[PDB]
Amino acid sequence: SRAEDYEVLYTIGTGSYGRCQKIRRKSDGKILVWKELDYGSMTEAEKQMLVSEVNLLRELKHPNIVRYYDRIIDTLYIVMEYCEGGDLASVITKGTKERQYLDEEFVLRVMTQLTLALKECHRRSDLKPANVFLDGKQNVKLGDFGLARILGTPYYMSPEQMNRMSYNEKSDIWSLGCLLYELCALMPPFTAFSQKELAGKIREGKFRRIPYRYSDELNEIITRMLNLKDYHRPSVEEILENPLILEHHHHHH
Ligand SMILES: CNC(=O)c1c(C)[nH]c(/C=C2\C(=O)Nc3ccc(Cl)cc32)c1C
Repeated sequence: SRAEDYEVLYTIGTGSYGRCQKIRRKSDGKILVWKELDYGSMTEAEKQMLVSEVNLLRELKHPNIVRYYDRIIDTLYIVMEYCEGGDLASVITKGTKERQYLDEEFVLRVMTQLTLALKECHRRSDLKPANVFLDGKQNVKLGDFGLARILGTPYYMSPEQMNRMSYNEKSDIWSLGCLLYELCALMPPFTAFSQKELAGKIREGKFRRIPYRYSDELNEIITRMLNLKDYHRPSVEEILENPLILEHHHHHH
């Protein structure tokens, strides 16, 4: 409701949208974040979209989706859950930098927890590592797609989107496979110097196996999600039935 109820601790990041800050709530010392957005420069036509988007973010309370808390108008402040471990893109960047592949156990947590985020998203009815967040307790959280909207280049561009087919939930499984693959290989499954060259790679359907430190079973599941035919990809339910996925891979709060 009011910005005087929150103590600004520090700036986490910045962008063309505005600023991301870590904040402590005066109520009960709750550590959260806000996105600081200047609307003063925008037209009403863009303001009609933005207001419709802030309220749409109020809908999903889920352990594996970043949680909305509050909105303030002063500048617009969108008050979100704090994710101590930051985003997945930085984890990948750090892996590359330190020459260190991620533990299979971490990859299984991401797979389990994002698949559950997707199960929920699909019930309501762009999975990039930059839009996936980690708390301090091994939990994985999907960023609100509506939040990311208001805030070969694509790589995760499913054959359906490409072949001008309408979107389906199996397209999200494809994007999940690309993310989990990149998490294992520290590179996306398909890469090229042009977008039409990227399209050629994706449609051919071929990629390197994930590093040999990952089990045959993990490799099998990622590979399955990267099938060209949407009907050969596993459903959310089929993914979670996988023997690899255990209680300890789920959220714990
Ligand atoms: C290097 N990045 C960080 O350390 C980092 C940290 C500690 N938190 C974040 C990001 C978020 C964070 O902590 N809460 C969030 C809620 C929504 C969105 Cl879109 C992002 C965040 C980031 C990117």
